[PDB]
Amino acid sequence: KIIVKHVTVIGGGLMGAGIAQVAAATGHTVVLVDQTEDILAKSKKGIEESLRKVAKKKFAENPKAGDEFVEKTLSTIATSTDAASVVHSTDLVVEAIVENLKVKNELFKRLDKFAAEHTIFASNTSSLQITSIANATTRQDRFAGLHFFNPVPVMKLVEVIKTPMTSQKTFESLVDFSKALGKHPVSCKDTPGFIVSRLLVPYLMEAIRLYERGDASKEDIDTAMKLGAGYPMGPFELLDYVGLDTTKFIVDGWHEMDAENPLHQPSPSLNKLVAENKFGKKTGEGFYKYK
Amino acid sequence: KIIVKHVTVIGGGLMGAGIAQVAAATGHTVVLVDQTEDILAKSKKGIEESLRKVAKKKFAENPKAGDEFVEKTLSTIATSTDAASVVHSTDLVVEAIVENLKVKNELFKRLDKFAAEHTIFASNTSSLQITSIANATTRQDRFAGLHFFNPVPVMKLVEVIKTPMTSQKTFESLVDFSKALGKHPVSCKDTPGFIVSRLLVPYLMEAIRLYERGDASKEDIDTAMKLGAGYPMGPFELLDYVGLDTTKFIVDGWHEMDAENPLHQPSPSLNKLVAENKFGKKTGEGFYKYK
Ligand SMILES: CC(=O)CC(=O)SCCNC(=O)CCNC(=O)[C@H](O)C(C)(C)COP(=O)(O)OP(=O)(O)OC[C@H]1O[C@@H](n2cnc3c(N)ncnc32)[C@H](O)[C@@H]1OP(=O)(O)O
Ligand SMILES: CC(=O)CC(=O)SCCNC(=O)CCNC(=O)[C@H](O)C(C)(C)COP(=O)(O)OP(=O)(O)OC[C@H]1O[C@@H](n2cnc3c(N)ncnc32)[C@H](O)[C@@H]1OP(=O)(O)O
Ligand SMILES: NC(=O)c1ccc[n+]([C@@H]2O[C@H](COP(=O)([O-])OP(=O)(O)OC[C@H]3O[C@@H](n4cnc5c(N)ncnc54)[C@H](O)[C@@H]3O)[C@@H](O)[C@H]2O)c1
Ligand SMILES: NC(=O)c1ccc[n+]([C@@H]2O[C@H](COP(=O)([O-])OP(=O)(O)OC[C@H]3O[C@@H](n4cnc5c(N)ncnc54)[C@H](O)[C@@H]3O)[C@@H](O)[C@H]2O)c1
Repeated sequence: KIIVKHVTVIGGGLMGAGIAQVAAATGHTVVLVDQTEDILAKSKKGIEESLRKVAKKKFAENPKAGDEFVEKTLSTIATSTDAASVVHSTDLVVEAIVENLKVKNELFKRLDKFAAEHTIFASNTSSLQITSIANATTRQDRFAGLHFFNPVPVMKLVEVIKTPMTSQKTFESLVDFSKALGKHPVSCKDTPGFIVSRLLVPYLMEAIRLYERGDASKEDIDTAMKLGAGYPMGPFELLDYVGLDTTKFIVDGWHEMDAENPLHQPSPSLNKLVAENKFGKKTGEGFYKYK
Repeated sequence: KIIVKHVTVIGGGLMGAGIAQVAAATGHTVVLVDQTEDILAKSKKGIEESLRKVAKKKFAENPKAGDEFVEKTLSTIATSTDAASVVHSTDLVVEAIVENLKVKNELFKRLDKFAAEHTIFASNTSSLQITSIANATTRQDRFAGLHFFNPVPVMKLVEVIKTPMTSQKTFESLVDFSKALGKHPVSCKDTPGFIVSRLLVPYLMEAIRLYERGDASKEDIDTAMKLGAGYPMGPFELLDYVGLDTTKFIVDGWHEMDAENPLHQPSPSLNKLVAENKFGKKTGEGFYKYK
């Protein structure tokens, strides 16, 4: 029954940075890891811009206590370009790297041999089998799924995924952590896409196909879903927000797992934007352009 | 270009009642039609109850203004059990009856006989091809789709659908009418489900399949979609809200136009609830139980 205090987050992208932010904002020590020192600097800078907003809401009439919160949270976030030299002693490792099974497995097979025994390994994957990633180590009882939602500082949901090997103890800890993070945990079975993604991704593709079919423009499709279904964002806005590259990897993943399923049929327009390095908000341009 | 002023709304259910309510609230002469006098009585009663919730808000600080808004609106709504007696002097007929092609054409074939020459016909259908419905008359140039969203008094979207035969003059009148209702009209191609239904319904079916499979529960699936995607309602809360009968009808229609399509595969759980007459909130029970 380990209490999570020291957290290691691998990947300082859209999800990783946010996870680190929230983890730090709620009094946990965090070590954010990524490829280069430039990347980290960018992630850390992003986490700050995100904290300024969270600032106006918790400390509006208090500018002094405003900076305090921001400085302290950034301070509780250490950075490193070497995972192995950080996970030697950590309470939990939350992986948030490229959506690719092979790459994730290699990373965990490696860290498994460095991290202390009590350490717990968690994948924030959107569409992969926790069991498949977990069986890349010899710590499956301490391996599980811990899925966050973009933007991590806003979305309250966290899907805690147990594999048939995950221990109750591992589970409970991750549950407590989720609540310590001020999030709402929901235990899910280890099925592709879990809940939210299994239902949101297929829907996002369809909206693309409706566009590819020639029946409507992206703008009207977005307007329609927001004013008609009350959705926060149109399906194309959301795609761009989440990242076209990430969406593609998810879909290509499910496609291999079952090519006959017409619901995993990859999109030409999506693949073309990715091949042109237009991943949405990330690169400054996806279906839409951003300044 | 006719200026829609008098509107005959056929169907005093979830949509019709709302369509007549909004039209009334916006200074349009309305006639609400339904099968029996009792049914119309409950409808009118519902619109009144709905009008006050709106009063309590939109006029919270002015009771008189609220009272007058309620009375004045209910006052513009007349009831008749036979639309054929009313259409000869109406500007627009917005049909909002059971989702059934046969039964919709029947109604329109009849009305086409009694309606004034300038009268525009509009179906609020969610899944059927307007061209089909329109071909039961010889008024195709004055026939079109005007799709609203539940609940009508809140949702701002209105899909205005032209068939290849709809006249520009007819289209503009509907757009002007949509705007007069305080809505945001979106011109859509006459294709199954237009925009929103075409994207939303298949998703709702997937949420159902996720459940029948045993992967998760309805409650967690709803929590998951709300907290993770920001949706106003979980899929099951929404199915019950919309009506399981209507939903089932929507899917069966599509399932027959493309039996193999996995998107429109019928649901055992949904069919069984419909058969047991549990259509959702309107019947006091659907996937969930209400008061
Ligand atoms: C295939 C097809 O069939 C096509 C379709 O139409 S698909 C269905 C489309 N509609 C949707 O997807 C529904 C999604 N849900 C929603 O957007 C929202 O939950 C909602 C519009 C129903 C409102 O929910 P809500 O915000 O929680 O309101 P609720 O808490 O229910 O009621 C309180 C407020 O809502 C309003 N309200 C809710 N239902 C209302 C109604 N029937 N009439 C008038 N007002 C209503 C009140 O005026 C009230 O005002 P305040 O905010 O100032 O307090
Ligand atoms: C791929 C997978 O496997 C799983 C995934 O994650 S799927 C994607 C999951 N996420 C969603 O579905 C995205 C849907 N979109 C949303 O829910 C909403 O658009 C949203 C939460 C981003 C808010 O957007 P919005 O409605 O346009 O409002 P916005 O003005 O942008 O923000 C609203 C509030 O949140 C804050 N905010 C938004 N983004 C923020 C961030 N990155 N950090 C901290 N605060 C933020 C704002 O300061 C604002 O606060 P106030 O209202 O008090 O002033
Ligand atoms: N985009 C979303 O909204 C969203 C939400 C939930 C989960 N996910 C999932 O979370 C993961 C994170 O996606 P993301 O949006 O943050 O993508 P991202 O591209 O923004 O972030 C990934 C980060 O991984 C880093 N990285 C790659 N290989 C690495 C390695 N070996 N060691 C350290 N860092 C490495 C990259 O430099 C990058 O900064 C994916 O598996 C995705 O399916 C995405
Ligand atoms: N349920 C929704 O939320 C929703 C949203 C948008 C559009 N729609 C579409 O709008 C239509 C309206 O559905 P609804 O939710 O109001 O259903 P409903 O079951 O609540 O209302 C239907 C009404 O039609 C009446 N009716 C049935 N046959 C009739 C006939 N021959 N002549 C006159 N009246 C008749 C019934 O007495 C009832 O009051 C359907 O075509 C549906 O596809 C439904």
